[PDB]
Amino acid sequence: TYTEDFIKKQIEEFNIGKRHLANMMGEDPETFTQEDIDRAIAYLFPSGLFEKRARPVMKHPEQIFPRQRAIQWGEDGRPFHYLFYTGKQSYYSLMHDVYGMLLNLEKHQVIGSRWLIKEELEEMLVEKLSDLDYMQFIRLLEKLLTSQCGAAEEEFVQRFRRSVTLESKKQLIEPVQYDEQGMAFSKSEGKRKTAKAEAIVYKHGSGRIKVNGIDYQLYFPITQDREQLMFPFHFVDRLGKHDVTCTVSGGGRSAQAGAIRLAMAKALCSFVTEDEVEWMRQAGLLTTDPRVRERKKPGQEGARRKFTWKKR
Amino acid sequence: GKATDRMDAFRKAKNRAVHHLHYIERYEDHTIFHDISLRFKRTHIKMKKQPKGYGLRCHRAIITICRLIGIKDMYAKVSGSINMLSLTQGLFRGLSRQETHQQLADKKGLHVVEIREECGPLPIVVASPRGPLRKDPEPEDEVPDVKLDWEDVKTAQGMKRSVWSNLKRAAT
Amino acid sequence: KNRAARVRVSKGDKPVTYEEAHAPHYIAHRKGWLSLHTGNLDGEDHAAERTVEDVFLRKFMWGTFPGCLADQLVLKRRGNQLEICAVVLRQLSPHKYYFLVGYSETLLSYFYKCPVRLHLQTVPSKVVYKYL
Amino acid sequence: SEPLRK
Amino acid sequence: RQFSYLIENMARDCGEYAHTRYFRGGMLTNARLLFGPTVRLPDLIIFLHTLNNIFEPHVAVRDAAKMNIPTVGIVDTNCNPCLITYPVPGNDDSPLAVHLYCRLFQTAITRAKEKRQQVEALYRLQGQK
Amino acid sequence: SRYSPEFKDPLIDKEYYRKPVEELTEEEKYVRELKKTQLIKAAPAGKTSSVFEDPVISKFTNMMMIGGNKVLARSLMIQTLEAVKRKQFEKYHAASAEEQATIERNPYTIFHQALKNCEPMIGLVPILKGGRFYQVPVPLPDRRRRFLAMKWMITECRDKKHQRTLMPEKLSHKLLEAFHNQGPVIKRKHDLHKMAEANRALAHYRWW
RNA sequence: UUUAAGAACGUGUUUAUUU
RNA sequence: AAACUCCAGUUGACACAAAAUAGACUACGAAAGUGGCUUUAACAUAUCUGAACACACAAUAGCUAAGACCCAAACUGGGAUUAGAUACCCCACUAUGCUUAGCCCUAAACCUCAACAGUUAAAUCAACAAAACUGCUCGCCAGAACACUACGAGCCACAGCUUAAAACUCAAAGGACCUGGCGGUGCUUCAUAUCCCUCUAGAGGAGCCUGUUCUGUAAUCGAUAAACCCCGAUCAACCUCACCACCUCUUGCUCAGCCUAUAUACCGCCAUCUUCAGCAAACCCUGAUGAAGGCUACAAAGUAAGCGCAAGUACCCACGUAAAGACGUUAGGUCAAGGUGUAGCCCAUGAGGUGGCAAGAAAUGGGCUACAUUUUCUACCCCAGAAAACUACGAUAGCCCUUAUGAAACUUAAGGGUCGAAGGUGGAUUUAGC
Ligand SMILES: [K+]
Ligand SMILES: [K+]
Ligand SMILES: [K+]
Ligand SMILES: [K+]
Ligand SMILES: [Mg+2]
Ligand SMILES: [Mg+2]
Ligand SMILES: [Mg+2]
Ligand SMILES: [Mg+2]
Ligand SMILES: [Mg+2]
Ligand SMILES: [Mg+2]
Ligand SMILES: [Mg+2]
Ligand SMILES: [Mg+2]
Ligand SMILES: [Mg+2]
Ligand SMILES: [Mg+2]
Ligand SMILES: [Mg+2]
Ligand SMILES: [Mg+2]
Ligand SMILES: [Mg+2]
Ligand SMILES: [Mg+2]
Ligand SMILES: [Mg+2]
Ligand SMILES: [Mg+2]
Ligand SMILES: [Mg+2]
Ligand SMILES: [Mg+2]
Ligand SMILES: [Mg+2]
Ligand SMILES: [Mg+2]
Ligand SMILES: [Mg+2]
Ligand SMILES: [Mg+2]
Ligand SMILES: [Mg+2]
Ligand SMILES: [Mg+2]
Ligand SMILES: [Mg+2]
Ligand SMILES: [Mg+2]
Ligand SMILES: [Mg+2]
Ligand SMILES: [Mg+2]
Ligand SMILES: [Mg+2]
Ligand SMILES: [Mg+2]
Ligand SMILES: [Mg+2]
Ligand SMILES: [Mg+2]
Ligand SMILES: [Mg+2]
Ligand SMILES: [Mg+2]
Ligand SMILES: [Mg+2]
Repeated sequence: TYTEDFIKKQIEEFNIGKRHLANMMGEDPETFTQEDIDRAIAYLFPSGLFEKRARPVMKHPEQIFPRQRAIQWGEDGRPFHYLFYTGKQSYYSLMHDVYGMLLNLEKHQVIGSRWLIKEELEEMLVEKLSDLDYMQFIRLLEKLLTSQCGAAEEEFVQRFRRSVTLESKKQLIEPVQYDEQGMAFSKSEGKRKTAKAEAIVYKHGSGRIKVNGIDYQLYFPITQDREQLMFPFHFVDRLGKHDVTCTVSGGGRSAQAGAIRLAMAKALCSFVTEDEVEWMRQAGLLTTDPRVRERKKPGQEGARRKFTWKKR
Repeated sequence: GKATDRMDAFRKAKNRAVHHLHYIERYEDHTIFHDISLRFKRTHIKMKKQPKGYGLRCHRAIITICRLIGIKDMYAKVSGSINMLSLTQGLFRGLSRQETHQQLADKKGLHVVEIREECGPLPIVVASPRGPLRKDPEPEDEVPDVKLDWEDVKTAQGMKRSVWSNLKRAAT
Repeated sequence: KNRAARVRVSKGDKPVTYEEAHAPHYIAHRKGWLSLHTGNLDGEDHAAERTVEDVFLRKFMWGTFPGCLADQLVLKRRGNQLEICAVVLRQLSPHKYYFLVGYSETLLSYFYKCPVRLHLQTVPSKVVYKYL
Repeated sequence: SEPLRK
Repeated sequence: RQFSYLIENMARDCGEYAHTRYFRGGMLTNARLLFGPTVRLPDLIIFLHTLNNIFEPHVAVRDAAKMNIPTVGIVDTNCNPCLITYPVPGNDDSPLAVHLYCRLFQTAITRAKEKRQQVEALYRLQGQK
Repeated sequence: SRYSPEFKDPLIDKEYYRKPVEELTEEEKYVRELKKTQLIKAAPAGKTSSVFEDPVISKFTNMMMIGGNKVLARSLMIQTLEAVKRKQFEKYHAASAEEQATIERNPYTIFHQALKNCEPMIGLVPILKGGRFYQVPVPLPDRRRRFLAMKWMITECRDKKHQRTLMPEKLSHKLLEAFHNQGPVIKRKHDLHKMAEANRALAHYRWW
C-alpha cells in the first residue's frame, strides 16, 4: 500500500533530483524533459540487460507506482457511492448510465476505431473485471450505436474507442538515379539465406545481365537458376528491355539466384506502374524469404529429428 | 477447525466459535431449570436438575462444557452413540430450549411456587406473571399420561443394581 | 526437474533477496554478474587464476564478517586494483568494522600482491524482494 | 510379479 | 431486472444504497476481506423482492440474520417470511405496485433525514442562548 | 513454419491479373481488393510464370529426386522427354502416308495421357473387423489416384529386373506402353480393379 | 445383436593546542 | 464348418401345442398366481388380533402311471473357438415343458416394508432407500463363522423337506457413505508427425566400429522397462586407476586418513509424467457444525495473496526454435564430483612402489560403409571421357611396411602395399519426421 502523503513526498524527490541531474550534465533545469533524463541515466548507469524493465530508471511517481482507488467512505463510515456494496461501483455506475440513455431514446422517439480492450478498461474504472463482464458492457455500447444516438451520446461512446494505425502493404519505390553518361537506373538489395546481392537495373537495355562481372549464362550453368532471373521480367512483359549489373556474395548456387531475383524485382519497381508493383507483390516477388536453416539441438541428431527410441 | 497442520486447526476452530455463541439460562447461576431429555440423531442425553453441592456427575466432555457455561451442579447420562460431535450439538440444543420459571408463569398466568424439604412446607415464590393472574386453577389430574423412563423407575424401586454407580470420584 | 540456483516455493513465510529470487536463465536479462574482469573475454588470459581468487575472497569475507553480510559480494577489477563492495548489517559496532577493513585490506594486498580496497554499505535489515 | 520357476 | 433501474435511482435520490446485481458470496459475512477491515455494514436492509431469478429466497435474507441486521421485505404468496423481521404481504410483480413501495420508502426516509435537521437546529439554537 | 498464419500463398498466374475490371464479378472484385491488404509469401524456386511450366512434370520430377539432388532428377526428366520425342520421329518417318496422321510426337501429350491411363478409379482399404482384415473397395479422391499413377511408374522403373539400363530409356519405354494401354503398370491398375470386384460384397464394411 | 484376450509371492506408507 | 440336399419357394388342405394388437388400462384372488372366445357354477365373516400342538393351499423344477407331440430343450453327439473349453457360438436329438390320476411342498415364495385403527403437528429426520410417528396385538431377532450342517423326531418324502445345536477359531464381521483410482464403461468432441488409414528415409539380413549381457580371467565400480545400452567418459597403451599379484611404510601431503557399508538417512545436480495446467496460504458458506464440497452470466456462495502457465527476453520479427516448466509421482539416478548423518577400519578396509588383466564359444542394442547404373573412376565443381559381374560394384577388416605422438606402440592414429570376403535391398516386427 502507498498512501497519498507518500506519493506526495516522492513527487518532491523527483523534482529535486531532476534539478541535480541537470547540474551534473550541464543542462538547463528548466528545459530538461523526460527524454533527457532517460539519456543521462543510461550514460551514468550503463546496463545492457536484455529486459528494459530491469534497467535503472528515474521516472515520475505517477508512471511507476500503480494507480490506486481513493477511499470510499468517510469518518462516519457511510460510503460515498450508492452502488458501493456491489463491489463494482464504477462498473455498475457505468452500466446504469448507459441503460438510462437507452430508455430516453425510446421515449422521445470504424476502420481505425476499435473497441476498448479488457485490460484498458480496468485502468479507466480502476476496477478488476472478468471476461463475461467485459462482453456485457460491449453489447450495450454496440446497441447504443444502432439507435439514432444524439451528439452528446457519441462523445460518450468515443471515450471507449481507440484509434488504430492501419499499415500499408505497398512496396517502397527506389529513387531513380543518373550516371555520368546520363543513363537512368535504380539500385536495390536482396537477401536469401546467407546470400546477399546488390543489383543495378538500367532503364534501357538489351537484356544483358552480368553477375560479379560475368555474363549470367556462364555464372549460372543450371537452368533452374536462370529461370529465377527470368521470372521478374517475364511477369511484367519486359524481357529484352533492361540491362542489369549485380554483385552477389555468400550462400550457395540456388540461394544467390533467389537473392538476385529479389533485388532485380525491387529495383524494377521504379520503371513500372503501381498496378504492376502490386501484382509483383501478390506473386511473391517483393517478399524476403524468411526460411533459414534451423539449429541442431542437444539430445537430437538434427533440428527436428530424434535419436532412435528403444522401448525395451 | 480443519487444516493440514494441527496448530492451524486450533486457530480456525477457536476464532470461529466466538461468532456462533449461545446463551444458556441458569437457575440461580448453578444449574439448569428442569430435567432435560432429548435425542440428537442416535445420541441420547438425559440431564437432571440437582441442588447445590451435588457437583458435576456427567460425561467428561460435558464437564468441560459446563464449566465454560457456568453450571456447577448437574447430572447427565449419555446413551446410544457416544459421538463427541453429536453429543455437543445436542447438549447446546437442549440447554437453549429450556423453559425458565418466568416464561412458564407468563404462559399459564400462574404463580410458580418452590417446595423444599429443608425449608419445610414454606411456599417460595420464584416467579409470577407480569400480566393478569388467572383466577381459575389448573384441573387436577387423577393420573398423568406422561411417558416414563424404565431406568429411573427401576432405580426408585431399589432394583437397578450396578457396581459402577455412585462411585467416589474427585471434585468436578 | 531443474534445481540449480532456484529457491523452492514455500507457504509464503520465507524472505528472499533479488539475486536469490532469480534463476540462472536471468543472469543477463534480470541480473548482472557478481564478478567483473577481462579473463573471460575473447583472446584474453588468466581466467582460471581470477576464479580461484574470487572463490577464496567470498569465503575469507564470510568468515571475517561472521553474520554481518546482508547479501553476496561484488568483486571489481580495474587493472591492478581490486575493489570489494559489500552490503553489511548494523548490529556490529563501527569500532570493529574499521578494524576488519584495515585488517582485510592489508592481509589481502600482501597475499595477492595488488592494492585492495573495501567498500561497505550498511543496511538496517536484510532487504527482501518477495516472500516465497 | 509371480515368483520365478526353477 | 425489470425494476433494477427504478430502484437504483430511488436509492440515489434518497441518499441511500442499492444492490440489484448478482450477490457475490461474502458481501456481508466476509465483508472485511472484500472491502476492508474498517468497513461499516448496513444497519437496515429492505427487500423489494425476496426471491432470486430461480424462485428461491435471496441469500441475503439468511446472511443478514447471521450478521444481526434487521430486514424489511415485500413477501408475495410464494415467498418465505420466517427470517424477515418486518414482512409486508403484497404483490411484488406488477410495476404499479413497485412504484408505490419505492415512493413510500423514499418519502419516509427523506422525511426523517429532514426531521432530524430541524430537531438539531432547534437544540443548537436553544443551546447557545 | 517461419510464416505467420496471416501470410497468404501467392498466385503466379500471369493471365489472372491482366483480366479487365469489366469482367470482374462482384465477388471476384472484392477478392482483388482484399489481397492488397494481406501479406504474401515469397514464391518458391520450383514454379515460375513461364509458358513451358508444367506442374504435373514438376511434381513427377520431385518424386524421383533423391537426397535433394534436383539437378540430376530434372536431367533424367528432360532426357526422357527427348528420348520419347526421338522414338516417335523414328516411327513417324518409317510410317505409311495414312499412319502418320495418328502418331503423336509431342512428349508432353504422351506423358499426361500415359499417367491418365494408369489412374485407378477405386482403391482398397484394410478395415479391421472381428480380428481380421478385409480389402474393402473405396472411391479414391482425385489426388490419391493421381499420386498412385506417378508412384507406380517410378517404382516399376526402379525395379531390379532391369540390368544396366538407364532410367531415361526405362521410363520412356513405359510411357509409350501406357500411352498405348499396355505394359505392367496398366496390369497393376487392372489387378486392383479385379480385386475390388471380387470383394464387392465387402463394401458395406465401410461406414464413411 | 459383431473374434480372442490368462496370470502378477510375503511384510512394511503418519503425533506433542605547543608549553 | 458340420448338417440338409424325399431340400427350398408359390398355392391348397391341416392341432390334445402356444394364446399379436387392445394394455399409455392397473383390475381379480389369501398367497402362489391370473391377459384368446362362449356357457355353467362361483369369489368366507356386521369389531379386531389370533395356531411352528392342527387343517386346507402353494410358481418352477422333480418322482410314479398311462397318453399326446408343432416348437423349444438340460443330458449326449458332432462342428468351431481355445494353450486346454467337460463353456460362451452353430446343428441334431432325448428327459422335460402339455393332458389325466397321485405324490413332492421348495424360491431373491422380495413391494426383503406384518394385521386392525388413526394422525401430519411437535424433536421431521444417523446415512441410503419408498417422509416421520401414535395406540393394540401376534410372530421374529440378540457378534462373525462352524451351520439352508451333525444328532434326535416327524413326513406317500429315501442323493429329500421341516425343526435345529455344540466343540475348536477369530477381534472382527456387517450396513450406508466421502475422496480417488480403475473399468475388454456409455454419449459427444478431438488427437496432427499422431491413435487408424495415408506420405519419405531407415532399423531387423552381411562386414566393420562401439556398448551391454553371458562365459572366461588372480583381476574394478556404477547405469541397466518406458525414464539403461558411443550412458558417468567433450574419452582407459604407463599415468588416469578406485581392480589383481608381490613387496614396502606407520602420528603417515593434512591439528591424519578410508573410491569402506548405507542414494531406504541427506544436501547438491537431475530423469520422468511435462508433447500437462494445475498447487495453495488466509477468510466465508453449504452438508442438522460427518469423511468432504463450493458452478449456471437473462447467474443459484464463493472471495483469493503467492508459485507455475501465460506475458516478457535470447536467436533473423509479430512466426518458429530455444529457454522455461510449479506442487507432487516413481523410497526413480548418483555416498565413485565434492560435502555429509549413522555404522565400521586405524601394523590397515589407510599410504607408496613394480608388474599385470581389460579376452571371446555365444546373443543383442546403436551407429558406419555397402550390396551398384539417380551407379564406379578421372577432370571439372554440373553441356566431358571411360568403367560396368569371378581383375566389376564392395572392408575404416586381416597381413606387411612406413610415418606421427610419446621414455615406452604386434597394440593408438595416418598413409602405402598386399588382400578382393560376406553381401544381390533384408523374417516376424520396428524408429523418426510437417
Ligand atoms: K424383490
Ligand atoms: K536394414
Ligand atoms: K545388421
Ligand atoms: K544396427
Ligand atoms: Mg538429417
Ligand atoms: Mg530438463
Ligand atoms: Mg410475486
Ligand atoms: Mg497360477
Ligand atoms: Mg498381488
Ligand atoms: Mg382372525
Ligand atoms: Mg401362520
Ligand atoms: Mg407345488
Ligand atoms: Mg410335471
Ligand atoms: Mg427342435
Ligand atoms: Mg463337444
Ligand atoms: Mg419330447
Ligand atoms: Mg420344463
Ligand atoms: Mg413372486
Ligand atoms: Mg421375509
Ligand atoms: Mg398376522
Ligand atoms: Mg451368530
Ligand atoms: Mg434350501
Ligand atoms: Mg438337513
Ligand atoms: Mg437326521
Ligand atoms: Mg560393466
Ligand atoms: Mg549394479
Ligand atoms: Mg543402484
Ligand atoms: Mg546413446
Ligand atoms: Mg593402466
Ligand atoms: Mg600401475
Ligand atoms: Mg582404497
Ligand atoms: Mg542395499
Ligand atoms: Mg532415491
Ligand atoms: Mg527444452
Ligand atoms: Mg513462459
Ligand atoms: Mg531406489
Ligand atoms: Mg575390384
Ligand atoms: Mg585397408
Ligand atoms: Mg619413434
